[PDB]
Amino acid sequence: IVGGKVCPKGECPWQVLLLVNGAQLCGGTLINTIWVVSAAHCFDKIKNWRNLIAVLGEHDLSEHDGDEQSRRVAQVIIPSTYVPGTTNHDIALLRLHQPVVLTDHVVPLCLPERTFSERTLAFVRFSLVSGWGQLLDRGATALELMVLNVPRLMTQDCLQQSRKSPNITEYMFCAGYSDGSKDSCKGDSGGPHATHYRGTWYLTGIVSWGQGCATVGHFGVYTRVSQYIEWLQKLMRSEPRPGVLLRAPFP
Amino acid sequence: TVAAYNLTWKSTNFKTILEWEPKPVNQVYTVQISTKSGDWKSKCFYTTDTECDLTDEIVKDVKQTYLARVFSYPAGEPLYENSPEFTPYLETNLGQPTIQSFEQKVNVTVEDERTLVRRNNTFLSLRDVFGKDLIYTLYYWGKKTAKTNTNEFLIDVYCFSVQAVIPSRTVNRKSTDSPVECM
Amino acid sequence: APDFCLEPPYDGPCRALHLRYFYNAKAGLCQTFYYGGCLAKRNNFESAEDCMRTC
Amino acid sequence: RTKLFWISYSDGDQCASSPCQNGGSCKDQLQSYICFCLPAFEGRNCETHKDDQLICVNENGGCEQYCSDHTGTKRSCRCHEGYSLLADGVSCTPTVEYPCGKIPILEK
Ligand SMILES: *[C@@H]1O[C@H](CO)[C@@H](O)[C@H](O)[C@H]1O
Ligand SMILES: *[C@@H]1O[C@@H](C)[C@@H](O)[C@@H](O)[C@@H]1O
Ligand SMILES: [Ca+2]
Ligand SMILES: [Ca+2]
Repeated sequence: IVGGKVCPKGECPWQVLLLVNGAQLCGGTLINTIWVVSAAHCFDKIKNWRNLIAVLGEHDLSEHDGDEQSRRVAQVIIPSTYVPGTTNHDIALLRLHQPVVLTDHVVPLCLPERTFSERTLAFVRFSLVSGWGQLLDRGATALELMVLNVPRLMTQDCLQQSRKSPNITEYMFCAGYSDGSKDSCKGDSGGPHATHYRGTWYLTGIVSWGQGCATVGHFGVYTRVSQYIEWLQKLMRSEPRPGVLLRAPFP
Repeated sequence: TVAAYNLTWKSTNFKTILEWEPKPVNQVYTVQISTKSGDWKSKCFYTTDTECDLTDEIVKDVKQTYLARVFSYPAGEPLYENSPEFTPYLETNLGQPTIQSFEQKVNVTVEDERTLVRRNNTFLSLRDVFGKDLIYTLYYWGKKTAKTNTNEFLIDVYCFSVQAVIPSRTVNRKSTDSPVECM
Repeated sequence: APDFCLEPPYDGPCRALHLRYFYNAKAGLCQTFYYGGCLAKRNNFESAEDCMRTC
Repeated sequence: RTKLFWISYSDGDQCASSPCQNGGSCKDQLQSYICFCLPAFEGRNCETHKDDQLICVNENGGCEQYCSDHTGTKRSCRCHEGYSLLADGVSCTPTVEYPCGKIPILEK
């Protein structure tokens, strides 16, 4: 995160930490006790899946306060539509080997209904993007979870405000600042873009990409989750199946 | 769907209507308005009209800068067009004034006409809203003039005329001429 | 080694931390960077060994 | 200026036609008028009933969470899992200690 703040311990309790052999990979969003949502490209050439761990209730990486819950990701699910090493359809659904225990420090974010998401949430101006990612473009990643509030853009305005990068598809949306002052960065992929509505928080976006971090004339680009609610729900009700890495049909 | 064009703000004494083109053919519209940092609010739901009253929204804060957008739909993000930015306080047009009365020097009185702005369910007058930003110009008849930051002129003796002015303005600085009065 | 080998590391637009290897011509040796995870260029390997193999 | 004056001088009363509907008050302007409406109406002519747009795209239909539009009938309100709709039929109240998108800390 570029230009945010430390998210006060327990105020971003749905925030997940994905590590591979103790090293920070990407973020995630707990949407229930055994499912986490992330980014499709976090899984690029991952070979040792026995080391891929999700941590819940985490805050300060430099210490272990005891609120942290860690689980092996039993399964990584992506859309059949995501092409390895690309940006389109950037999303993954992770099944925790064993469920986390809901506590003050570990709570899921609500996955909204698609029409709710599209009729109302997409019109709520600001949302929070968080992570333990880089503090600056070529800077160091944070020890304490950062949180940032960014304003959303309809794709036409985003395009217009952008200096003329991959294509911004219907599966994406832009959010942030074009003044090189605030954005998400390396280390925040998979992280939530969460929208506050009538007293409840909801998952609206996934940290995805940008033409650098907080680059003048550019906005952060997020996965448009509303496009996937149904795919995501069919999978959470589907009887569990074997592979470690699954590329499920989409739609 | 075709995209609306020629988006124009029509505003007098805070009564504010956004107008566009073209007249629709198997297409509807919806307006969205917002201040720089607030949420977008939908108005005139799937309308066949080529206008949208937004007074109720803009009187919420006459000082704030608004933007509305017109979405087009067959009768994935919509097809839309953005409006000029509008700051009610600074651009609403001043409505045609009125001489309340006059009396014999002569003392001329201009009515303190109401506006579309409400405070605890009641319309505010021009003075409530502009305070000291508001000044008036009298014209008497060769012709003469007088200005005040109040609603009265005390002249030397007839036909008079008045015009409201927000000299501090860059746009829509002066109201029209009220209907003339003669003794 | 092939030409690509002279090409600077390419992290791309993705915001994941993939520790990869690249060849530092200047150094005439392979070293690491964080690939974002999409749009990788050819001078980018999984390990020193195949990077060393390659450049 | 004098032309602006003259234009002004020779214009009539656009309010002659009594355009302000539903209790509204017309105020004449230069080749136009303004309609001052009663609180439950809006529009150029006060033609709009602020009361008649209880649909989902209008401020979520007044639902706290989910909204369902229905032909020939009133819109329905609904809630997420771990939540129950109230008697008011628009509000949701949690059914679990740890409902989704609630920050225990801020709450307590
Ligand atoms: C009454 O008069 C005005 C003057 O043009 C007209 O525009 C309205 O449509 C009518 O009701
Ligand atoms: C003019 O204005 C509206 C608001 C109503 O009060 C009418 O009765 C009045 O004449
Ligand atoms: Ca810790
Ligand atoms: Ca007139």
